[PDB]
Amino acid sequence: IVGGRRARPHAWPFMVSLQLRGGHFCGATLIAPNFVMSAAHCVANVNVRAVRVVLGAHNLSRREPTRQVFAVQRIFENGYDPVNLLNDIVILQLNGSATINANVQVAQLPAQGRRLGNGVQCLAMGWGLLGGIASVLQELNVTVVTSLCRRSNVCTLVRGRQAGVCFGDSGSPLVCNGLIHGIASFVRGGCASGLYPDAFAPVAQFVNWIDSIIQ
Ligand SMILES: *[C@@H]1O[C@H](CO[C@@H]2O[C@@H](C)[C@@H](O)[C@@H](O)[C@@H]2O)[C@@H](O[C@@H]2O[C@H](CO)[C@@H](O)[C@H](O)[C@H]2NC(C)=O)[C@H](O)[C@H]1NC(C)=O
Ligand SMILES: Cc1noc(C)c1-c1cc(C(=O)NCc2ccc(S(C)(=O)=O)cc2)c(=O)n(-c2cccc(Cl)c2)c1C
Ligand SMILES: [Cl-]
Ligand SMILES: [Cl-]
Ligand SMILES: [Cl-]
Repeated sequence: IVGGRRARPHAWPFMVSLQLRGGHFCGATLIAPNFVMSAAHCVANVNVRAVRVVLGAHNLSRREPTRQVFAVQRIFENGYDPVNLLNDIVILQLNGSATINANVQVAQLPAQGRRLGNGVQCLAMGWGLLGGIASVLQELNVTVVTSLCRRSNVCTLVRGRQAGVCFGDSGSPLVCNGLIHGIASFVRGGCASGLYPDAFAPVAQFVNWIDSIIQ
């Protein structure tokens, strides 16, 4: 996240770090005790057997006993298209089930088909590049825009300065009005261009599918 701020510790208890031999590579969102959702591009070409799913994290540089760590048992796909960067969503089934507590909570999702208007105020977040990789979870106020955005995405733009998501924020939730409406998918013009909005997989278009998998 470029131009954001440190989150209060454990402010976003559904926020997940996907890791490979102890190194963050993507965000995800806890959507049931034994499932997270992230971007399909996050696990393209990746050794899924090596992926660790880290719940209840705040500062990745620290040892944090609040953390719970799982392996990925299975992935569920929904028509990811890497050429057009469409349907950029995956569900990762965990090899066990999270202990749900203050620091580890399931996210709330929108209704299937909900579409955000121009002007909706959201929070983006993640441990991605700060302009290297963040140690402390970052959050950022953004505004939904339809200009320079396809109908098949939800896009956001920070007004009046250069700020936005960046590499390693891939897969992270966009929270609007308390609900997870986006999964960070792609940037154009480099991170924080101030020109192209950031694009997210539109979670509300995939809710019936998510529901069918997670119960
Ligand atoms: C910057 O964003 C914060 C947080 O955004 C809200 O909460 C997110 C989780 C998500 O649901 C967003 O869509 C929400 O807009 C805003 O914080 C709110 O601030 C008001 C006072 O302005 C306060 O009444 C609320 O309690 C705050 N909500 C939370 C959860 O902290 C803030 O207003 C945004 N600022 C701007 C200028 O956009
Ligand atoms: C690296 C990498 N490896 O696989 C992919 C996909 C990427 C990739 C490609 C891209 C990418 O290709 N971006 C350029 C781009 C140009 C044009 C269009 S389009 C379909 O609107 O004409 C989409 C994306 C990308 O943005 N990102 C990205 C970077 C920062 C944050 C986030 Cl959430 C994503 C990533 C990670
Ligand atoms: Cl790998
Ligand atoms: Cl709607
Ligand atoms: Cl580009």
